[PDB]
Amino acid sequence: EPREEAGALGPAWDESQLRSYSFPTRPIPRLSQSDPRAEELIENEEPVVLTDTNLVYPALKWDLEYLQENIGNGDFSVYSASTHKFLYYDEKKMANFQNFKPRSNREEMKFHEFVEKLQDIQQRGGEERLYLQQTLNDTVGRKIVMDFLGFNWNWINKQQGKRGWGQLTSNLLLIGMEGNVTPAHYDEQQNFFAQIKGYKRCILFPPDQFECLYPYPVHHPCDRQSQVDFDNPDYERFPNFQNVVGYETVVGPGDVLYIPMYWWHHIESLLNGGITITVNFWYKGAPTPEYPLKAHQKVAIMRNIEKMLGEALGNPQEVGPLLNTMIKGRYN
Amino acid sequence: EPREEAGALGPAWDESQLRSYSFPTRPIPRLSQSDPRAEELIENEEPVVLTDTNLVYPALKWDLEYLQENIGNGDFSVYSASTHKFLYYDEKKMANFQNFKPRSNREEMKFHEFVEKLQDIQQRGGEERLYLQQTLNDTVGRKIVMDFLGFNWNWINKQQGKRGWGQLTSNLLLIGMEGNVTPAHYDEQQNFFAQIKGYKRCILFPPDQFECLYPYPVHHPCDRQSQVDFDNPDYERFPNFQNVVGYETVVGPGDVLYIPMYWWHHIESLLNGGITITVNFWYKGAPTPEYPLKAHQKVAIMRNIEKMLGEALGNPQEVGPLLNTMIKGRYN
Ligand SMILES: O=C(O)CCC(=O)C(=O)O
Ligand SMILES: O=C(O)CCC(=O)C(=O)O
Ligand SMILES: [Fe+2]
Ligand SMILES: [Fe+2]
Repeated sequence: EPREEAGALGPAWDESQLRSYSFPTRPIPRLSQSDPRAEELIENEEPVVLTDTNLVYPALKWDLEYLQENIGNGDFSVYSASTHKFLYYDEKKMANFQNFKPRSNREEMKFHEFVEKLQDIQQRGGEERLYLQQTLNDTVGRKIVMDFLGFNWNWINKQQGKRGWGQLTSNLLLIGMEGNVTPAHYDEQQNFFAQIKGYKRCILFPPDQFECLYPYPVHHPCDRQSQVDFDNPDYERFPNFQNVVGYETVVGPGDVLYIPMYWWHHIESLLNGGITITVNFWYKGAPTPEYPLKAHQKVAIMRNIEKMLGEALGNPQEVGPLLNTMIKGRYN
Repeated sequence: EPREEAGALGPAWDESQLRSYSFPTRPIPRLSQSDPRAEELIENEEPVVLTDTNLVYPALKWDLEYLQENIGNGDFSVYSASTHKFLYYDEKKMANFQNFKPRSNREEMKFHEFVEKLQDIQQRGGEERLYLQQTLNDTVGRKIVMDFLGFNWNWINKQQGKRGWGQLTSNLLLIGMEGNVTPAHYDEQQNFFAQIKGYKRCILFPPDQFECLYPYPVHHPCDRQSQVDFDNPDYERFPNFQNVVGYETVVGPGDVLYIPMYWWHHIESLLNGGITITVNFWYKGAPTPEYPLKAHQKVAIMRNIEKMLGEALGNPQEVGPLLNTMIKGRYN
């Protein structure tokens, strides 16, 4: 049930802003950072929303105006799409699937250019949608650097330490239009997801739901993304999608979602909620050291078998046929 | 068409002695050892019957009486079976498939004991069948050693040399009753198959017919044997068996069949042809050094993936499910 905003400013959102899907979900716990339960959750690689880390306290004031004035003159990656769905794809892998035709394009531009584009679409009542997604780097301005420095490094570093995680690989800045969706996928890094402006509905599925989510082949540009269209699931190709069960939540300014490595996540900017801003924190996972193996370990194994076959056969497209030959009449 | 025996002793066999199966076959070439064509065949790992190598010239006189008198007092492995089919199984792997119940048993005995058993069955009109299969070793007697030494090492060593093969790992002595069958399987060694007494129908299928022959899982005791019952093929489980095509031949005393590594072979002692004697020569293949990959290389790859998964998951029985999870909805 939607939380009330302090000061009797009313419900932060309502049901009508949520997209409707075919599967049930349970709530992800929202807890204080001081609550031992949060600590058990993270320890065990289960999601949790922290409500009070102050992780990006200084970024709460960010909006387009402030960012345009201060984020520098560096290039920003902007995806454009004709649907609300921004399926991620890896350009490096595009050669090996000539028949893949992306639904969204990436364009490099200056922050002011992005803002202007956002302005033009609004005014022209256009249907185009944009999603800025760009790693924060040295080109940003002084004030931003001040802000960034003002993040609660104290708290997150301890987190990195307690969990034996690896280094911070990056912080992605995501600014998106209301209604935008990042379709379900998994990332090979641990992620603290810091919501700053707007609200994002986050739907997660644990690693052991691999059978239900049908990730594209490792060598395909959509490696790590599910093949199922959540808007119109095709149960013939993907029958187990009828057994999927999610953990969901809505994060707002100030909240931090722990999205544990290998957990599937689907992320949507609320309908009619205005733009959203988020900053994630991606850490390399801890080192691979016991049976029984954990789901994510099995996932690792499967990935590796695909990669090995790819290399050994000399053509990733040969991977499927070999696997089929391997199991039909033998293991299926 | 059956060859005529020298001296107008008539046809060495006839069609009625051949078991009938569902698939077509073509003849394997019979050539003289001096014929360059044989040499191209072996070079290219394709079967050929050599008619004049004199490889086991001294063994041609062997029969049960001579062997009993001279083969020593060592133990001999004897398989017993209630069907004409002697499916091979690897006792080391029996633990991991508690539900496998072998159709034939192995019994260790003295050659004279084997002979006696053969005598008792005959006299008692029994239906039991035996197949002696035992590697030739030091315990054999003087005369046998003389014979063995009299093999055409000159010729076979050159063969080993020309093909860069590895060492002779062994020579199996196979003595079997008329009608006995070794069901189709593949061996990971190069094999010169030297027929000595009786006739054996040999049906071979090249490595690229893997999809048609459905080998048991690598960790199963029947690893390397086809799962299809050639006598009553189950096309629902094994639909591609309807596309299988063999190379066949009948070897007799003096002939040598080159059964190249990874080639499937099915071997049968002619109905009503009396006992058979054969000696094989197994060499480790040459070393693994280019695309496109050869069929047998793909077979190697598949074997290895199965072995790796086995070890990595800690339970071979977990191998199938993982593979199924890997491909369904993804590669199939
Ligand atoms: O917020 C989004 O739209 C995507 C974020 C995401 O997928 C991630 O941080 O892994
Ligand atoms: O002759 C037989 O029955 C079996 C021989 C065989 O399978 C082999 O030498 O690989
Ligand atoms: Fe992600
Ligand atoms: Fe064999």
